[PDB]
Amino acid sequence: AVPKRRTSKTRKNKRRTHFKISVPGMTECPNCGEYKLSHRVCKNCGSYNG
Amino acid sequence: RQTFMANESNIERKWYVIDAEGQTLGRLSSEVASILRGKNKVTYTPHVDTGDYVIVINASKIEFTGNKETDKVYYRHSNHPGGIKSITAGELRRTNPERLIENSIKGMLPSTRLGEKQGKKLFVYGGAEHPHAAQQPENYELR
Amino acid sequence: MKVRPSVKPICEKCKVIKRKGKVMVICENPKHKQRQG
Amino acid sequence: MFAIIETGGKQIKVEEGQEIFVEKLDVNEGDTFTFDKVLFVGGDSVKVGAPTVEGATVTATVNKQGRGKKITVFTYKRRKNSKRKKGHRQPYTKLTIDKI
Amino acid sequence: FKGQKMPGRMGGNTVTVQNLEVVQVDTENKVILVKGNVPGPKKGLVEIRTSIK
RNA sequence: UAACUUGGGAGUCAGAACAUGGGUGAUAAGGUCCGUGUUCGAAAGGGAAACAGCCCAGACCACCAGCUAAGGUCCCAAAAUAUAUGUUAAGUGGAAAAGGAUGUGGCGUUGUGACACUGCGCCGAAAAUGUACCGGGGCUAAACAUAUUACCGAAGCUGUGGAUUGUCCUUUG
RNA sequence: UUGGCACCUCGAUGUCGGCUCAUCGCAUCCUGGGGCUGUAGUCGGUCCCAAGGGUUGGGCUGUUCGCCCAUUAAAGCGGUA
RNA sequence: GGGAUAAGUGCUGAAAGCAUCUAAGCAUGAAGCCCCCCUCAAGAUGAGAUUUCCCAACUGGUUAUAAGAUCCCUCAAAG
Repeated sequence: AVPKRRTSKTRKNKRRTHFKISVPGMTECPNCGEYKLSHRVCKNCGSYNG
Repeated sequence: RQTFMANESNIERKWYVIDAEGQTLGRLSSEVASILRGKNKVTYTPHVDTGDYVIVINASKIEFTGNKETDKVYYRHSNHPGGIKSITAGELRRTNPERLIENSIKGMLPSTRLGEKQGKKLFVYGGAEHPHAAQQPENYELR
Repeated sequence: MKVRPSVKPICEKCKVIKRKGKVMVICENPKHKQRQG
Repeated sequence: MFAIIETGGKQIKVEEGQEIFVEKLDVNEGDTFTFDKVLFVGGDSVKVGAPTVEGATVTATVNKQGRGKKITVFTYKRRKNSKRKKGHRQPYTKLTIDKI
Repeated sequence: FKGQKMPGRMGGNTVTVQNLEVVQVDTENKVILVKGNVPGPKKGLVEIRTSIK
């Protein structure tokens, strides 16, 4: 089927309300100091210690 | 040029109570919708609700003229195919009089946002009692 | 009964009456029983 | 303490020291104009209302004389190529109210 | 119209089976035996009542 | 207050509804074809709920002024819970005939019964998504019929200001 | 239903019969309650109120209809382009 | 199985000395209506209720933290 009527740019931005993407869910490494991704291995420096 | 307009700062609202004993449904409903809508004040403005707060009691004691106790069916549809339901003024004056009164009066108010907000000024009670003692309910009578 | 839109006495004991607005004829022959004037 | 006068085919309720915008009088700038048609006076101390009142007639300055904001009168007929636009600015005079 | 029969999520509802029988009641295990088969999966909560009929 | 002639420039040749006089059709049709008038066409505003053609009435413009027309006055919704007298119990009002019938009132002739007009009601009266033939609530008067009083109600008319054309010359205003 | 008109649609509103899915009316086929029979009983006839639920499988034929075989409490009549 | 009913069946009862189920009154009477059975249901904005939990420190108020809930992770009777 075809759209019978173009979408007003208010309805477009209403539909795009939930199209946001979420944070990565990250923590501070207790060895690296830099940030890691929880339950993952520190890309920056070394081990996982779990 | 000059003509008064009431504000949210300007309006005061009084409470009233009125027995329905010996009353006819429509003859009470008219005189009460007038008070709810607030067109017995001198400072009537159309856009704000200068009405009052009305209490109705003894709603089990209203009357019906002629053969309306068994005639005068109330219909209502549930929006499901074949979902139409039916009741009678007899089976509602004794089963739920405080919705009989509500419907009768609320069909008399305009069907807008101000009217929706003015309909909830009405507090209907069967029997001669009401929990609204802390309001200083003034005693009105019809005419 | 006999529900017809013309109720009228057939014999002479058949007497015309009203019940609930409906016109009827009450008679002794139950054949003559009629309503809906 | 107010008075009801009638000036331009319209009654007006006026008090002492009030600005009024009336339609275009025949007076000039500054010069005072006294209304003769009074219909009511009262408010606070006396109450005289009659078919008309002879006396205590309002003495009022003539403050300004001008033209109101331009309304643009427009009217059209749909599917019939018939539209019309006029402009309009209604002349008025504003008076200050001295005495009643 | 409403109450149209279209595809959607199935099962899950609260369902009640009436007029079932109590085969046995085994104390020392707190178990009850019911003629038939009650709703829900295994490990699922069920509430018993005496039939209102 | 037009009429006519002489010239320049046209558009129009699919009309509609309603009221009335007809043909055709079936005393069908929002049918069709003629005469007659109006409205629409090319007409906005008030009323008929909404509703080109029905009723009132013809918008130069502005005003938070007044009187009214059709239509109305219990609430939605501005204005009579008006006044006097009567009718109607069916929610008739607020859809439909032949026919039926100790419904109810009026007047009338008859020797307690019978009839002649008669006003208003009853039955006849069954349809398709949802009450669903008062716009709704509601109404036994807020229905009906008659009769005086008021008031509401338009862009009508009047009031005040203004803009244009005209024609009298009160008096070039 | 067979029509009569020619009001909407010819810069496009897709026909019939089946299938899937239904839904509504009642002028009721079944079941429910009654009156009257020219109703002895089993069974009827015909009216009245009633729309809750139900209302089959095949042969032939594109077919609807229809005729037939076999059951069924019954194998309802219609609207919804 | 209760309540109110349709067509019908009446009792009492006059207007109409009588009779008359109706006008006042009083019953009875359907797979039908309203409950009873089963399910959703307080966004029911009329947003209901009941029990238990938490309830300080600085400046009109702010703050984070409390009870609690998640992020992330292992899953399935759920998807």
